[PDB]
Amino acid sequence: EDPQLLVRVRGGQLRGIRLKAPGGPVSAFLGIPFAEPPVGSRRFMPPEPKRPWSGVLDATTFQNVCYQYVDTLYPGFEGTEMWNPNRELSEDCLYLNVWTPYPRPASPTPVLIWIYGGGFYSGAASLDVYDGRFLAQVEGAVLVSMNYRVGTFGFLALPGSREAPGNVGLLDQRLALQWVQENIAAFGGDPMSVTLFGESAGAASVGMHILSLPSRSLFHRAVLQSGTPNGPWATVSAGEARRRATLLARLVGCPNDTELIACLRTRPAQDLVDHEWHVLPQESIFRFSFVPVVDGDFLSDTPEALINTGDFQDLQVLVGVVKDEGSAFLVYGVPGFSKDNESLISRAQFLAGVRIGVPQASDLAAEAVVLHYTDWLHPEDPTHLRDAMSAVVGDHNVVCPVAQLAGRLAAQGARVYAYIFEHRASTLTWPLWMGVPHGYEIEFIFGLPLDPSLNYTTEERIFAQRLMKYWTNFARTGDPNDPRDSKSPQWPPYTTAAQQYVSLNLKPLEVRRGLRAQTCAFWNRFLPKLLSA
Amino acid sequence: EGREDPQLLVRVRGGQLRGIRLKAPGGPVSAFLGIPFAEPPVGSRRFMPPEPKRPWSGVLDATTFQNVCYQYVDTLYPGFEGTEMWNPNRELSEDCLYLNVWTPYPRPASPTPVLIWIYGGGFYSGAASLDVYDGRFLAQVEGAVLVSMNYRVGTFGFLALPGSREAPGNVGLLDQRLALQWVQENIAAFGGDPMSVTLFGESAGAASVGMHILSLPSRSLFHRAVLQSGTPNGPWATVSAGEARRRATLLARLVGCPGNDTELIACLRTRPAQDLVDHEWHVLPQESIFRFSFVPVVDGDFLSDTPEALINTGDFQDLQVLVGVVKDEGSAFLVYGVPGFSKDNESLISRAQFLAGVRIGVPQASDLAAEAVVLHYTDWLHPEDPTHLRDAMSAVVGDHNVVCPVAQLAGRLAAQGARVYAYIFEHRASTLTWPLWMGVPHGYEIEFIFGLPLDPSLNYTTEERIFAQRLMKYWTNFARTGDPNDPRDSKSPQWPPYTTAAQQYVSLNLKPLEVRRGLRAQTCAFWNRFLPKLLSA
Ligand SMILES: Nc1ccc2c(c1)c(-c1ccccc1)[n+](CCCCCCc1cn(CCNc3c4c(nc5ccccc35)CCCC4)nn1)c1cc(N)ccc21
Ligand SMILES: Nc1ccc2c(c1)c(-c1ccccc1)[n+](CCCCCCc1cn(CCNc3c4c(nc5ccccc35)CCCC4)nn1)c1cc(N)ccc21
Repeated sequence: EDPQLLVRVRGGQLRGIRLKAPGGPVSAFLGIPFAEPPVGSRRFMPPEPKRPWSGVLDATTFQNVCYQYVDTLYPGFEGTEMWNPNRELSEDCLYLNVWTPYPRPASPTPVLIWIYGGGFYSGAASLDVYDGRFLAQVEGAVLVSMNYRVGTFGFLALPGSREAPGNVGLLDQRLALQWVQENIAAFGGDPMSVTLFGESAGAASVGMHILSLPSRSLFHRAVLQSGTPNGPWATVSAGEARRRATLLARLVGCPNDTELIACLRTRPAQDLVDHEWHVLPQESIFRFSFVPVVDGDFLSDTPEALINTGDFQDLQVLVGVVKDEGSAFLVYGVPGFSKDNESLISRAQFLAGVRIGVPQASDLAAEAVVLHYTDWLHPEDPTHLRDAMSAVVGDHNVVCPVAQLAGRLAAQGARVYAYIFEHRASTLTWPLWMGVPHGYEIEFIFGLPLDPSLNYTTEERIFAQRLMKYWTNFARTGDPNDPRDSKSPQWPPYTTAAQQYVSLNLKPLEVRRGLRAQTCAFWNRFLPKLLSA
Repeated sequence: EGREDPQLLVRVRGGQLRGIRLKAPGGPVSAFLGIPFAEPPVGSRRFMPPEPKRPWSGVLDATTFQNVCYQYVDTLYPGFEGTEMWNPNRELSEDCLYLNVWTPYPRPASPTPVLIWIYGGGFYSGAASLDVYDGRFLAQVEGAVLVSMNYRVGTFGFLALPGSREAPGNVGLLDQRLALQWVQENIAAFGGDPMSVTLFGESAGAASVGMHILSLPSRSLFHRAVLQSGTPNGPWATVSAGEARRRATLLARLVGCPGNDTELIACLRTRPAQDLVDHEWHVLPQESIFRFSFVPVVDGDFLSDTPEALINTGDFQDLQVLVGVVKDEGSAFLVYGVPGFSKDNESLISRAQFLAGVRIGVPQASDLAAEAVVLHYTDWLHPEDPTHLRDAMSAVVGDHNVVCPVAQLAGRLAAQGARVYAYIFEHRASTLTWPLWMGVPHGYEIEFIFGLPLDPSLNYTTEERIFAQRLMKYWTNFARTGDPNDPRDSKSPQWPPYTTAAQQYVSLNLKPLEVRRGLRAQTCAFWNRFLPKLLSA
């Protein structure tokens, strides 16, 4: 029995497993319960802390993935399957995983806590792209990820009710955060040095933790990759959630809130997932049925209100986007798009595609979008029309909300660093026209190209190393710059005056100004005034 | 008759004229200045359509420019060449309907292509006698017959009670048409070809050329057209019948005229010319720049529908147009109403002065539209930078009034069978007295088209002299053939037609012709396609 793989946490003894990383061994503790399984009468309810256990809990293995929709658009295809559950689905899924160096760190080590994306309807901390072994081995980081409930199970809300208050998936994350505070020292983590990081919905989740006071004493720094609490998709109003929850009930035979919720709780999990999409108010892409709600509790006002009025002086934030935020979403509903062909679209297809990417837009607002995104020298050119449709979706959903947050945090005293990620993986299975799609930086940050068997290029393995350094340096210090590297160029902070950001690609850091400033002026300043009237 | 130059005696429908041998650098030219083409539109004829000049006995002396039509005289900068050069340089009179003819000397043995100039000045000012409109150079160097007319401006030209007998509107355009009919009947006496007549004009002159293109009775009087920095469509060149009624009535009220149209017009008639000029500007509905009180009216007669509708549905297969703009259409308008702007300092404005400037530059915008304008013109990297704000103000005014209205004239005419040629003029005169920040202001290419730099005593650079010769060649090549390109000249780069598919136009500067694509395509899609729709809802 290996003494390095035996840990005593607050609720009992754990046994981890030594994993092999290319440069040496790592200690992994997989599938640690941090909450009472949210099953039966606990469905839709806030999580409760996990009861103590006897003897030694087996923590050598990933545990169930929270019950969620499984993608079937391209069955067998790697570009989609890599996001699909890789363990058994179950409502019994409140488990976290910890990777540490081997042997366990000698002194307290910065902790990085990963929160997965998946539109708040999917994701798992067990996916191959979130593998913590590389960051633990190379940078000596303690890396943590938690499963948290998604779709109806994490976010179905009848706001104001006791038994479905909304946001329980965010409370799952928060409980994992407290678990880290209480237990990470046992693993050689420094609970005084926790950095959240996340992508897509995970990034929005990180942002929500920023904007919720009870979460604020559970971390120091945050990294938001391709997502934000503000923006069109990450939240819904109380009114809208009540509507969706009510409508879902109606669609599954149910039936006051109590009666309604009790009958929802009698329903098989797959019955809820079956009808999950039918509650969206409009035909759309980049919209999700069950997402955090503005409840006046976890979130005391809209993310927009909270970012305009917050005090962020104590905060360090790393934010960024990938080069092609919207391209991969187009094949999930926009007529004319497929991964299997070059998706050259007509102008008609372009206006039509816009009403789906900007579901809330009036005829005028949509016209405004089309006019601002048309290339007036070749208005009919099908490659630009395709690329523009992709940029409409990316800008509206990710880039401009990010610019807005970077914002914003900078204006209210936060230290902010921003990037755009422009390297396309040589191993990528989506077609070339999609460029560098939403989600495709993650493998680089986690250090997957260091696994010689995945055959990334040599250049990409160097690049992954640089990225792991920025992230862990940032975790360590709140500054992504290498504090011993006296040869340039430096990653400067994002400020509202200079709006400086960096491109992460194969070439050395390039400093740029304005994160599509002109385009985001439209989306953040003009579009809202236009929908108003 | 017989002691004077036998080569300066010509007869026209109205009688005998004596003109004058003028000196140009290359040699002599014949000029016939001050030829009456209409009965003086004075007295009971104020606001009425012009009546054809009645024949005279004896030899009319045609050796000097004649009266300028009654108009506002600029005073913002006394003694300053930049404003004075546009001010009247003969006496102000309602009796002002005269035209001018420059021909080679001796007059051409064979019928020569005719160029007809129509001056600009917002429809409230202008004169065919200004130094910058001097025909001698085109006449001498290009062998051109150049004709230019006075037409009535301000109230006298454009004050209208639409539907009435006594003030039908558009009479200043009718003055211009009467001069065109005069060229048809008489220009052969000077050795001009009435079957080869080109109109050309800048600013309001260009809009006038455009109205002639759009008005059927005018279409038989000329044969191509050149519009410099002006269009008949756009926010300033016309007014609805309703709005013209409103302005006439308000001005009537401001000069103490009180209720049908006959009394009202009779009382206006009545008023001293100077009193009308004194109150002209007071009828504008909002605080504004690039708006003028009395302009062509959509009467359902001269203009059968709005210019916008006429260019969308007209057939233009037989038409050849040269159109274009200068680099800085709006800059010189800013000193005439936008707080913060002056000719005597750098005009570095604040962000507040910009939002305030937009409401004046786009007087018709709701709050929403003005916000769109600001958003589209702010540089979001440096949103408070006073140089950019200054230059954006200029661009807003220039884009909205000239560049983008030109941009469709070109597009619509080309979509509908015209042969169109397009230019942006980018050379700043070395002699210019406006400040540097104003760049190449509205009106400042005319000088070069007319060949003024060929006058050695004017202090233009040698390259400017070559430059003017080129432009003159382009313009007269176009008059001559409908094609600015030199047929003979294999070497020199070619000026392609403007098409909807390729949107080609040329830079006119000291460098050889460079072909560019899309005339502010991205920005003009805002003003011509989006702004209107925003202004509805
Ligand atoms: N006929 C039906 C019935 C039910 C559902 C349907 C369709 C669909 C659907 C399938 C194909 C086309 C349109 C719609 N859907 C799917 C719509 C979801 C579309 C989002 C897919 C997407 C695409 N991307 C960008 C590229 N990278 C990723 C992904 C995926 N996940 C992630 C997660 C994190 C980061 C990146 C990433 C998953 C899919 C592929 C690419 N992110 N997310 C359902 C979903 C439900 N929750 C419930 C029911 C149904
Ligand atoms: N207090 C008063 C009283 C009466 C009038 C006043 C002001 C003004 C005014 C003057 C200064 C500032 C604001 C308003 N105005 C306004 C006149 C100013 C508007 C036009 C100025 C302008 C500026 N540009 C651009 C530069 N190039 C030119 C010009 C001018 N003319 C031309 C004509 C053709 C081509 C070019 C060109 C004239 C002046 C300066 C430059 N063109 N025109 C009046 C007008 C009237 N018809 C009657 C009365 C009054």
